[PDB]
Amino acid sequence: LQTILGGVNKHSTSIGKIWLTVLFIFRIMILVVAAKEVWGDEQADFVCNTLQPGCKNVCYDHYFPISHIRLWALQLIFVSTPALLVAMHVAYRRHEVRIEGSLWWTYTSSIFFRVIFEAAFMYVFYVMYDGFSMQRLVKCNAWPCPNTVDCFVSRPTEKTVFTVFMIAVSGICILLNVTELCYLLIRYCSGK
Amino acid sequence: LQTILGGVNKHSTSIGKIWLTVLFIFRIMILVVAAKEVWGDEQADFVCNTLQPGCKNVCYDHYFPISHIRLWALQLIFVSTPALLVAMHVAYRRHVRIEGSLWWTYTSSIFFRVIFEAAFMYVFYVMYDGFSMQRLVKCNAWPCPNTVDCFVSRPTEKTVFTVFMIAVSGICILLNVTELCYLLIRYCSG
Amino acid sequence: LQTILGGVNKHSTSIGKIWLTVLFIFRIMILVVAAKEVWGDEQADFVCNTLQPGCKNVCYDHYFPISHIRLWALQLIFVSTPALLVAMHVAYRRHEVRIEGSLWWTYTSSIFFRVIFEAAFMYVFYVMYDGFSMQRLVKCNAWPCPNTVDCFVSRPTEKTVFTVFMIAVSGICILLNVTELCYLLIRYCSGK
Amino acid sequence: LQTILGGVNKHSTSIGKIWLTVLFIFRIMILVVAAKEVWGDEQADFVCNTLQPGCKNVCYDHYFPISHIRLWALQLIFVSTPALLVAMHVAYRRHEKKGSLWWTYTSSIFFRVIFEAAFMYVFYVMYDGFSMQRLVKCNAWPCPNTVDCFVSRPTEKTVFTVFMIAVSGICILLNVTELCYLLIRYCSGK
Amino acid sequence: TSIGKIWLTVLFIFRIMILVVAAKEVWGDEQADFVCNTLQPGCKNVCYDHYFPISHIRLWALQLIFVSTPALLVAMHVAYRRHEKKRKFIEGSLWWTYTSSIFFRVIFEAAFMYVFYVMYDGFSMQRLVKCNAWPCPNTVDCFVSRPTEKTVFTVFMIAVSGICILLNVTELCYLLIRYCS
Amino acid sequence: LQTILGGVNKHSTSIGKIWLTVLFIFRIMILVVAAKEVWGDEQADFVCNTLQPGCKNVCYDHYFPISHIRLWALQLIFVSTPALLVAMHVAYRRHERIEGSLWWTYTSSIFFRVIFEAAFMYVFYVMYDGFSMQRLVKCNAWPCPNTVDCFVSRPTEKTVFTVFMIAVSGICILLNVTELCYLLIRYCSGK
Repeated sequence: LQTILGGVNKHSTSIGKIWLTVLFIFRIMILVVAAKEVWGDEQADFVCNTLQPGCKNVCYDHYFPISHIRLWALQLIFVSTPALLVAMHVAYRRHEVRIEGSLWWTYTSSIFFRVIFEAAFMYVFYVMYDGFSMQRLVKCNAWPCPNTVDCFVSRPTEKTVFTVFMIAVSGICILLNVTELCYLLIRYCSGK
Repeated sequence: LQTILGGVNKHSTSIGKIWLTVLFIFRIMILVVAAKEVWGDEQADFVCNTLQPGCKNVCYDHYFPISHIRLWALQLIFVSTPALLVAMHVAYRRHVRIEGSLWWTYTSSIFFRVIFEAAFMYVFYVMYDGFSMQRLVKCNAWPCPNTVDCFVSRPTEKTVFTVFMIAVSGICILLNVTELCYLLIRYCSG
Repeated sequence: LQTILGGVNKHSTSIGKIWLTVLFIFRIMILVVAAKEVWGDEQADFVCNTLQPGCKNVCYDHYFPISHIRLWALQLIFVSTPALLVAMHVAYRRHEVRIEGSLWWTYTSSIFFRVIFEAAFMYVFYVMYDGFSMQRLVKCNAWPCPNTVDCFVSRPTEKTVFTVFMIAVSGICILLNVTELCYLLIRYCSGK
Repeated sequence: LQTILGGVNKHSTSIGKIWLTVLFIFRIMILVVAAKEVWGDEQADFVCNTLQPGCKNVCYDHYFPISHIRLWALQLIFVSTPALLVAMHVAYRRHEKKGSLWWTYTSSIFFRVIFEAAFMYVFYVMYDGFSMQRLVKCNAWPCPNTVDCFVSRPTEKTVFTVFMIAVSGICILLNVTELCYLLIRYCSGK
Repeated sequence: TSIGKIWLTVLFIFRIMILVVAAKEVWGDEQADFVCNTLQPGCKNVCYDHYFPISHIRLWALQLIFVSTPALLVAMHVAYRRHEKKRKFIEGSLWWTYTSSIFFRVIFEAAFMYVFYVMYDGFSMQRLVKCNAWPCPNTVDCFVSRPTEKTVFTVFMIAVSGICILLNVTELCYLLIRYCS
Repeated sequence: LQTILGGVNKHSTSIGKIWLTVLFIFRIMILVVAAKEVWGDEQADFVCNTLQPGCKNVCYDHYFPISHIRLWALQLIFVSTPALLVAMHVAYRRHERIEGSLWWTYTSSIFFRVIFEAAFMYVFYVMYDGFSMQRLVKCNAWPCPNTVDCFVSRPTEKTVFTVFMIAVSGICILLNVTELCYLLIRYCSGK
């Protein structure tokens, strides 16, 4: 683990070291050591005021098609890949940190992909969960529930706090990446 | 784990680097980090509208003869085996260019991976009549009286991860197929 | 773990190594060895005297918007971040423990940030939980609970003991950090 | 992990290295990462159609005197012991100096065949075959007359049982092959 | 000797191996599925406590810890004497220590083996336990979880423990044969 | 882990290595491999003969204000702290027999270990009125009506492990005290 952090650390620019702390210290550690157990009882303590068998199963599924923690884990995997794909290609090309030559296209594309992956996952969070605040009460009318059934979410306030934290840090990583693009564009295209 | 990956990563060709990345970061990490706890309550939260004792047991067993995550773990072990068999056999002969007797092993090893990957993709489709999980399963196996209604836990999340794994597996098939294109053009056309 | 502790402790001053012992041995170890499993049944054995569905969910959420251990985990991440940020920037300059030059500004700011983070989290603990004692009984009247219902907290006394222990150690870490600022401000501002 | 596997790998014959992969990657991995959790709810989800207290306890105990995964773990420990003994004895033999190897190596292979066959035999006799039934009928005290009990995940347990039995049979053939190679050179080679 | 290191350490690793990867999960549900035919609150708590004052696996864990110490105490005494002599520079004494540690291991192995027999009046676990401790009214029938699997692992641990007694005794008599001769 | 164990093992006196083996193999290993699973169901299997909601919660809290394993975990951290702090203070001077300035720190570290062990042993006695756990506790705290009967989980096993930890701690106190005599007899002879 130290080698992986050190290996990525030694092959990054000035801001590329700041970006690595924001990813490991906050996105990963908070997801692992603080937020994973907040969502542990997400369906166990989902409570619906009904006597209909199977009503709770389909109402929880309707309102949480994918868990927040599963969405964040997918985002972290998608974002860490370009940062390490450029390293694996570097080892291959070297076998056969300033930016020059062919590495310029790979590094710039990797920065571009992370911005796209960041914004896409942030947009999925907003659209799917119609905001970043979790409600105490959800009203569900999917079959087999009769009419509209009241259901109550487990730990809505604590999940809102961690949702705001994850979204805000993701926005910071967006700003740090578009800034790095500006520096590369100034040095290369505006440098001419 | 880091040492094991380093051995496989070093002894690979140009495409084999991309294939190794797709295998570890996607097949393994999603299965371990994100998919494993989705299937945690597959039978605990399986709910059947009945009063018949034992009806839930036979009904869950009918519609899920093997879990999705258990089927994916078997696929990973079978796919990862030819890669490590090549390394073990190569180290034995010592006691990346492809030439000599190692050519027959490498070409065969990739061929097995396509067979294993497509076979497990076929079993997924046949056993689960598609890649989309349903909310409701109807059930008439003994001792369930007539047809009973049963409800699946987290069907939408399970579909999302199923679609992801099938799509990534399809990518791995194409990468292995293109290897046989760059190996037969070197041999048959040369 | 040994390398990370070995890396941080080497690049530290006299008191700054005492501060590392109070952080690792007491804040981290108490949190993960003892305190974490004290809070494991926090909502499972939250008991409310009522027959209203969903009333337990909203009353627990009202009185524990975020768990104590989750608050402490976030505090430890924030407090330890400036120390590691200094280490990462130090390697940046060397590839490009007396305090001199421009390293003075980074070290002094890192100490200042840690005091602010420590006091902020200590302030949030007091405001959110109206003191450092956990009560046996909470009275809750949030919807959909009818009138006011009686709810009972799990292990309030053990949680009070660990809450006092964490606050006291955090206050000690504040005192050590303030002392270090006094030493540095003697050299520079009092020197003039 | 890497060191223990690496140590046993370096001191082995041509076939014996094929035996190492078929033991670790398949016996241990399927047992650890796929099969152990399948048996996790074996008694929790065991359901008996009765109102008699204590009837579920004795019926499960009657039909599962020892769990499949516990039986496989014991077999893996016993099968891997002769290889462990050889390495420990070989290190001691080197220290004493600071033919004989042939006798220990042949005997270790012999014990592995006996241990594999004995455990495979116990699986057959104890569970009257390799297929798990959905319904067991139990009349042990204190169950009144005969009660119906339902097994948890019988189909998934059958799939893994068939898998471990088949891999074990392959191991027996590999050890027999190595046993014949040594016999032909020494006894028939006179 | 050959039995002194190879056989004794392998049997020790075997006992640890059984305890962790096999035995621990067998006892994980000992009180959860302890079932008593009664309606008396607290009756199940005191009946389980009466018949299982300490769990089998917890007793085995104490055995393996106590059996390990005489060897470890020998190493500390041996290493300290060598280093202290080496630093000062900058057999006969060991023999009375080595034979003592072997003697202690026999004593510990037999003492724990005897405790197993007396505490559980045998090595076979029963399906049914009859309990009459307060507050249970009259005698209450209670049912043990997985008694057959627990008997199989008990036999495995006892038999391996008894072999270690014979191996330790064999080495002890071997030294005392030479010492007298 | 071997670095931590090796570090303390290397820098210790003749008796200081005996105290080290009785702390790891017995205090730590038994707390980790045997004791923590004994206390796992301490409140889940705590049973009270009542129909009053919340009565079980306050009765368990009254009679077990802090768990035995949590009290032991705190004691181990406090007892092991001075032994480590010697190394950190020693390594500080090294990169910048007992004699010199080390004599005052080592003697003080021994002194704190005895005080911490005695304080925690005293807390165990005062808080839990002896070292034997009872099967039945009578509780009358609000909201329990009158006095209710509550039954502890695994009281005999907990008593067995409680006796073992107290006995080993008393052995540790004697070992620390005997090292307080070897150091003091040398200076007393000098006086």
